Amino acid sequence: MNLETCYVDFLELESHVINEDYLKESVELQKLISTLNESKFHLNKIGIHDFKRIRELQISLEDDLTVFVGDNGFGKSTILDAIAIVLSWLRSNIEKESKPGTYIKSHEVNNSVDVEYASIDANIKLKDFNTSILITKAKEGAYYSRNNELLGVKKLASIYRLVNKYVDNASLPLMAYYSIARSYIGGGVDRKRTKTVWSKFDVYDEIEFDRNDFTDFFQWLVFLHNRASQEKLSESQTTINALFSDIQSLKATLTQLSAIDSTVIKGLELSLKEKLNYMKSLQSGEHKFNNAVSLYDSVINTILKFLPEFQWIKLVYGDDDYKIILKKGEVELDIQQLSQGEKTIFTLVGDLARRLILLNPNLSNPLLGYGIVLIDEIDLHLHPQWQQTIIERLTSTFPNVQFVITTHSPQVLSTVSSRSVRILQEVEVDGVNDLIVSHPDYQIKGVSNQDALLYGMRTDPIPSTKENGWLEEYKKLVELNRYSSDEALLLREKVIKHFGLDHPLVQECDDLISVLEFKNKINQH
Amino acid sequence: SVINTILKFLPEFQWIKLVYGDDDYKIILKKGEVELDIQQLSQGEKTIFTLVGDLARRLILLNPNLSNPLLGYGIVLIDEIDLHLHPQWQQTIIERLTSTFPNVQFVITTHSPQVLSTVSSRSVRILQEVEVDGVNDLIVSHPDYQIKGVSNQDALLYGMRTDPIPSTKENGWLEEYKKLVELNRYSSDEALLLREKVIKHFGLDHPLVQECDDLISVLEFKNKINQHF
Amino acid sequence: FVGDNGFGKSTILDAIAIVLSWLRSNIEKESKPGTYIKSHEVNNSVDVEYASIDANIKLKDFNTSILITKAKEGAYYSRNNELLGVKKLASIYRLVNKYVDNASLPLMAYYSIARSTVWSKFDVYDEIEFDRNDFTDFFQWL
Amino acid sequence: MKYLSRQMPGPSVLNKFDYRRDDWNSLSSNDKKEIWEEIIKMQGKLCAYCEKKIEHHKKNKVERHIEHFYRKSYYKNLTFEWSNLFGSCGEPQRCGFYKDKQKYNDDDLIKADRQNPDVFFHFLENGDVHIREGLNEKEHKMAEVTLRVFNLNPSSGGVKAERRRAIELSMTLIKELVGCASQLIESGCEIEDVRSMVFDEFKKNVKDRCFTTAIKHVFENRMP
DNA sequence: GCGAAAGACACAGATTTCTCCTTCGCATATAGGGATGCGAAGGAGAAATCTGTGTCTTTCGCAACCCTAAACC
Ligand SMILES: Nc1ncnc2c1ncn2[C@@H]1O[C@H](COP(=O)(O)OP(=O)(O)OP(=O)(O)O)[C@@H](O)[C@H]1O
Ligand SMILES: [Zn+2]
Repeated sequence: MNLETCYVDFLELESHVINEDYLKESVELQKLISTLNESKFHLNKIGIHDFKRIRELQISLEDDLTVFVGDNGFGKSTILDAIAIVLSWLRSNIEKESKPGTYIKSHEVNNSVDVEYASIDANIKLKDFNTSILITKAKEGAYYSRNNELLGVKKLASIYRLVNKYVDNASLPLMAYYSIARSYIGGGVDRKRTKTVWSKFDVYDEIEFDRNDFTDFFQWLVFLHNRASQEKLSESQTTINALFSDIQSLKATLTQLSAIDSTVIKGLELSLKEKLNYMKSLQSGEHKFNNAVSLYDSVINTILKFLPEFQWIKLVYGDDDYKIILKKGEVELDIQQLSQGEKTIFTLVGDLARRLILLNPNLSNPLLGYGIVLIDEIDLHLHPQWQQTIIERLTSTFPNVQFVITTHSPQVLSTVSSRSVRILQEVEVDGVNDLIVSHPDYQIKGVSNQDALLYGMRTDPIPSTKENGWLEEYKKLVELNRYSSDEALLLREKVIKHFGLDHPLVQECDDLISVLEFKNKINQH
Repeated sequence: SVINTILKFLPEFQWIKLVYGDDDYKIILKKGEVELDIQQLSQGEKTIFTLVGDLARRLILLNPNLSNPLLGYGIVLIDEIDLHLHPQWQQTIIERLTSTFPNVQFVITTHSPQVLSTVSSRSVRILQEVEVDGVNDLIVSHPDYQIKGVSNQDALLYGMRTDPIPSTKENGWLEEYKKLVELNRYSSDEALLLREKVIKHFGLDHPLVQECDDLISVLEFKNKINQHF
Repeated sequence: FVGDNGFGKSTILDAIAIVLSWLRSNIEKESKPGTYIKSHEVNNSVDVEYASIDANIKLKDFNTSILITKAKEGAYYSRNNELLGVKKLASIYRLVNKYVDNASLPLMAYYSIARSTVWSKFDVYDEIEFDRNDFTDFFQWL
Repeated sequence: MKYLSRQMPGPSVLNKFDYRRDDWNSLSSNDKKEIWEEIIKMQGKLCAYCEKKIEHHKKNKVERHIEHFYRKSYYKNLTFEWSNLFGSCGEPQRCGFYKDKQKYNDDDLIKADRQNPDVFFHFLENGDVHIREGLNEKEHKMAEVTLRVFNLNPSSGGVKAERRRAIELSMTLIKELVGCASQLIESGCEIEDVRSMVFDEFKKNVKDRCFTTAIKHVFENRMP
């Protein structure tokens, strides 16, 4: 069943019937939801023309993982920026119809004298449903003007708005971006300075990760803990009755104040709305609730999965404030006493788990939603032991999200398949720097890091110090049968003096000398 | 003096100058026969640029009397020198640092194994953790070999005592197959299906596969010649 | 220094920074406080009482040593610090620089991690901490 | 490189084109497929110059292209000549893509079809190239200039790293074979009897391998 | 008369920066004591600039046209 045909069928069926409950139980709505649930959102292609330092480029994106490798002056970061622009438009239309997104500023156009405009082309695939978006901007004073094309994006966003309008537990895609400035964000220590209800539209405020989310993460954790305390308290319907009585008293006070203080009235209205939302949450609690204690243990266990050296995490109330307690070995520490690597790996996973939990209130296990995540400099503040295990944990904890990653280390590269590696090189074609993309020749999953450095990055895995020069000259002398020479003895004395006689390297050359000498003896006789 | 110091640190360039154009101004660097802008440099080059610039500025301002101000005395501490550096850059930073300023004392911490291969074994300390008398405390050790001029993985295995080869599931079949080839067993159906999996994941022409197949030919020729006479 | 995460690689550097801070402060002016040890930096074990750092600086054949200490809470630390040696070096440098102009001074620098007068004549500052990835400020200075 | 054994001409569709047409771009896809079929048959699966693998054991395909030994602009009389065709890899720093942007005298180039390259070059264990001694001035000029124009003798990295890795990976077979030969000469046998057999076996085991000439040369020298 | 796609117009509100307000500490010109006056840090609470939302504006190459000459709408 094609998604488009079901969408139009529901659209035409919607106009005739005016009763809402018939639509809410129609077979068309059920088919639309069923076909929308089992579809994987994923970008397909991307192209860039005259954007910043890039002249022309076309890139195809894998549906599971993609790694960009290479060094150059234009910088691999800019490609991620291009994708970030496109996704912003999709988010805006979901919030409200025909809301503007993010434009291309004039100073980002190429400064060459033979350019007039810059453009970005993207395509989004959803099973067999294809959409495309083009974003372009022309230089000042251009004879012809260019405009964006937003038919496909608005059409795709209309389906999400339509489904979310009738069912109150709809799921939405996830988009996020972690730049290299998160180290500063990960350095946040202490408050250095409480929403009653949390909705899925809260996260959609911004795309790029910044400092304020860490503060909000602490608040969310506190709320999650307090709700679980009620479950431990075994609160009965009397708590709901008391809340309803307090809501009625607040409504009576608001009515009295309405007669013979705009801020006070607004605060009273907000409090009444919060009480109504709490009452609706209590009503939803009878419908299997959500097991907030399970959510608390799910987030704690997911964080603990990346830190095997720690025992437990706890929230301790003291001095009229809440503090996080970390137990490592046989010691108790505060989050400000950790190293940089643990802070970064704590914040990244905490933010990802918070976003996924908030975005899918319906799913039994909310860590199986769809989305797209872009990460820059995956190997920040990590020792080689952790570098060889991050990928498996990332692609095993969240198995339905598409990752785009740039890296700089061969240890990370040796744990990914050769079909997900793209190498960027600069070619001075026709007296003009270009950008070409290539693939590794051989499979590099499971090989040593020397081979992954030689093939996946095209670099010599052996330095070129002066001692290596002495080694090469001596090896040439022995390999040329002319090892019996005064100069050879002079070089050999230096070699033994530096490396040492027990070194494994010297043994090989000595063996070569012995076999060659034998051959000479036999040939002479 | 600052410009000449930066030029001495990086000999791949020719000159650096500030140019006031008809409608703008920019800094121009010449390398080979190409003119480049200061803003076309990568993050690593900018980091090296500002590090050397600040070091030279301080050294010049601290020795106003010496004929060559780069011959002062002092101590410099660097933490995680390998931040935002391509592997080809990591293999030459130490020699330039220790050759531009030859009368200064350096204390450096690092994470990458590529940097280690260019450092002599006399000046490397390894921190471990052992428990003595029921109390866990840190200890300091030294490498057992000379790690100047060794390859990447030799330096990783010796200077850091970790595993250069990952523990992926795909490597398990390769290890099992090679072990089976040792105790002559390359006729069982289990070996045949493991060879099928290995040949499917890597390929016929993978160097590892060819090296594995080489042993079979060596044994076969061995018993052939042995039986011939 | 080579090690894994959480193995005290940064602790050594911060220790040397505290050691050099007092020498620099005495160099600038006699009897000036340096930098102290934060309360949270003391060990969290039950039987700990105080923390101390000791150092030795060798100039050809001349030697000097310095020890700094702090107490957890109401305990009995090793009395007070020991700065007698560092004040002799500071006095020597002050005396040499007072009579003869354009003399020389030692250099002490520390390029830390993100975390977070001739110098005054042009633009520069006298601080021991400098941070990388600040290419804009160096560009404007140039 | 090795001595390429050119076979009887099989240009086929190349005969259809003539000088008046010129227009190398006008060649059809079927014509290119037929030419590649012949080139693969004659050349094996290795590059003409650097001997790097150009075709896998058939999604991504290794980049390859057709090269003319003589420049088209100067020697347009040989644009469609069969003897001027060659197959080259797509490496952007050596072989064909590097020959174009260089100034050289064509008359002083080595052609794999005419002369045997083994009389000039001699590879070593670590991957560098050594020019043989005793050659005339003209020969030394050709040997010294062909490496310079082809970028086949860099200071570090490039082709040398791959050649070294291939040799160190194939060193075990050489060590074992030379051990067997040494054992067989320590008991008693005819030198030419054992030598022919070991050479035949080694030659059989090294067919269709990357950089087969470097391992070839590294083999005789160790052999008694 | 007015598709799609970017700006102008009107109305909130939010936030970092700064400028006025304690508080006691000092000081130095008059043989020690006391006093008129100024300097140092917190601690405000004010204000300019920026940002965000909702209603219009504009004017398409806009299924469905005739084929002889000139002028007008
Ligand atoms: N008050 C404390 N008591 C006990 N141990 C502490 C205390 N504060 C910190 N630690 C220990 O310090 C360790 C981290 O030390 P440190 O910052 O030197 O690590 P690092 O990995 O070398 O640092 P970096 O990444 O900054 O180079 C933690 O594992 C923790 O056990
Ligand atoms: Zn080639």
